[PDB]
Amino acid sequence: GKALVIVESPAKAKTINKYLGSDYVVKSSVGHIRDLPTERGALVNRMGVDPWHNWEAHYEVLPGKEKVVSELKQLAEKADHIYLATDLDREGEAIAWHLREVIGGDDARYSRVVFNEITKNAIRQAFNKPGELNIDRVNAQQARRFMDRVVGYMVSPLLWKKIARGLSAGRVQSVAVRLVVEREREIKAFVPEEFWEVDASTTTPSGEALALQVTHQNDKPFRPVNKEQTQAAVSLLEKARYSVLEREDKPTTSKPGAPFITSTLQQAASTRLGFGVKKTMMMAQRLYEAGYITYMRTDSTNLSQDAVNMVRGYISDNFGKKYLPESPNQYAREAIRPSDVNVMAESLKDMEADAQKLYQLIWRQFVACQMTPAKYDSTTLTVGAGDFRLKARGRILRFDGWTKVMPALEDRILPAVNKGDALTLVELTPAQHFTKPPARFSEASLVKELEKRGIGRPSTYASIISTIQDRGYVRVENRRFYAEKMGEIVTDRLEENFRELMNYDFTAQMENNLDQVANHEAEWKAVLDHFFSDFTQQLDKAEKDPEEGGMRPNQM
Repeated sequence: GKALVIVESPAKAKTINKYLGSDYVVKSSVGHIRDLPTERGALVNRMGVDPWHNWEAHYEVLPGKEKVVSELKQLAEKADHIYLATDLDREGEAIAWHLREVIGGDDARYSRVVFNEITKNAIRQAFNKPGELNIDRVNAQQARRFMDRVVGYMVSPLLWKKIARGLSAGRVQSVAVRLVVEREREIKAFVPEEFWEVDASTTTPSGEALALQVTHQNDKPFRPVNKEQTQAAVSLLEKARYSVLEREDKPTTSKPGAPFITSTLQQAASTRLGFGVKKTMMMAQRLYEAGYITYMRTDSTNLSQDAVNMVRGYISDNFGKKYLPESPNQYAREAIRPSDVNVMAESLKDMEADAQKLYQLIWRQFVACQMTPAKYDSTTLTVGAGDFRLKARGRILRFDGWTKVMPALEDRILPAVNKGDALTLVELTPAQHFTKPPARFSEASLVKELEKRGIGRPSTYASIISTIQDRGYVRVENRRFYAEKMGEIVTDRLEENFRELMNYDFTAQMENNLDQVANHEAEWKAVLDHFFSDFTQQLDKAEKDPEEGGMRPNQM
C-alpha cells in the first residue's frame, strides 16, 4: 500500500529517491508518455488538433512507451496514492496531466508536488503539503502547443509551394529570425563617418605622467571630422598653457549582480565561459536533476529565507564581517542558485569539467549577490589649455567587497594634482576613428533582446535560438549572428502576408494571453479561436496569387 511517485527521468528518480522513505516507490516515466503525433481531414490527422471542431485533440502514446504505461498502471494498482512529481513549469504540469489521463482512476488518487530543487528539505516540504493538478496551467501549455502546431503545419506547406520545399515556419521562430534580418539590413545600409580624437601626454609639477583627452573647444564638444581640422587643433594645443581647472574626488561603489535567472545565466555563460545556450541549458538540467542547483527555468530573482541564511553564514565564515551587508539583499519562484552553498564545483560527482564550470559561475554569482559593494575612490581631472578643455578619469580600489569571490584581477590611477597646478605638455597624439554600425547579435545579446521584447520565455529561449539556426535562416560565425539569404526571403514574405504574426508587440501579447489562461483570466479555447481567426485571415489571403495580394513567389 505504498505511495507511487512519478518523475520524468531516471536521473531525477535516482536523486529524489534519496529523500523519500520506504513508503514511497519512485518510478521514471522515461520521458513524455503521451503527446501530439510526431485535404482538411488529413491536415487534422497530421496535426493531432482540430481547429474546426473546437480544438479536439488526438494524443498518442509515444513510440516504445506502451510498456511504460503498462508498468505504471500495475504499480498504480498497488499504490494507495499517486504523486506526480514532474518539473514545476507548465510543460511539467501537462506531463503530469498526461500521466494521470493514461494511468486512470479517480482524480482523488492523484496529487501534484512542486519543488524548486531536489534536496532533503525541499522534498520533505513538497510531500508534506502536496497540491492538486492545475488544469489552467495545463490548458495554457496546450494552447501554446496547439498554436505552435497550427503555425508550423499550416504555414510551412505554403512556404513549400511559394518559396522552396523543406522550409519550416514557427510562431516565435519566425519573429526571432526577423530580429536578425533587420539587424543585417541595418548593418548593410550603414554609412560610417570619420571623426578624430586628440590625446595629450603631460607631466605634473612633481614630474608624474598624466594622460588627457581633449573634450571641448570654445565650450563645445571637440570632434574634428578630417585631418585638416585635427591638425589646426593640434597646432593650437601645442602652444597652449595647461592648468588643472578642477579636481573632483568622490567615493563610488560597484554592486554585485542579481542571482541568475534563465536569461541571464545564458548570457553570462556565453560571454564569460564561451558556452552556447543549448550547452548551458543541457548542463544546467543535469546539475538540477542531480540535486546541485535550483530549477533552471525561471524568471524570478527571488531567494528563499533559508538560502539567504545559508549564504550569509558562508560569507561570514569564509570572508568576514566587512563582506556581509547589514541585511540581506533582496532582488525580487526562485533564482538559479546552488542547492547547498557548502558544495564546491570541485566536489561535484559525475559532472563533466564544463558542467563544473557552469556550477562555479552560478555559485560565485549567488555568493556575490549577498556580499557588500566594492568601494572606490574616483577622480576626475578637468584641465584647461587655451580655449580647450581636457579630461582624465581614474579610480583606486579601497575595498573589494563582492569582487573578492571573483577571480583575482587594472583601473587607471591618476597622479596627485591640485586645482590650479600647471601641467607641461610632452606629446600630442591625434587618432582617426570611424562611426560604427549597430553591433551584430551574439547569442548573449539575442537572448537579451528576446527577453527585452517579451517574446522569449524561460522554457523557450534556448529552443528559439537553436531552431532558427538549424532551419537555415541565420548562422553564427565568429560568435555573431548573420542572416542567411533564405532568412531574408522568408522574413520578407511573412512580413508582407502575415503582418500580425510577425509583429513584435502582438507576439509579446500572445505570451501575455497564455499567462492569462494559466491564471484563469482567459479561457484556452477562446484564446485559440481568436488566434485562429486572425491566423486564417492572414493564410487565406497569402495563398492567393500575388496579383490579388497573395504571397510573392521566390523567383526573379
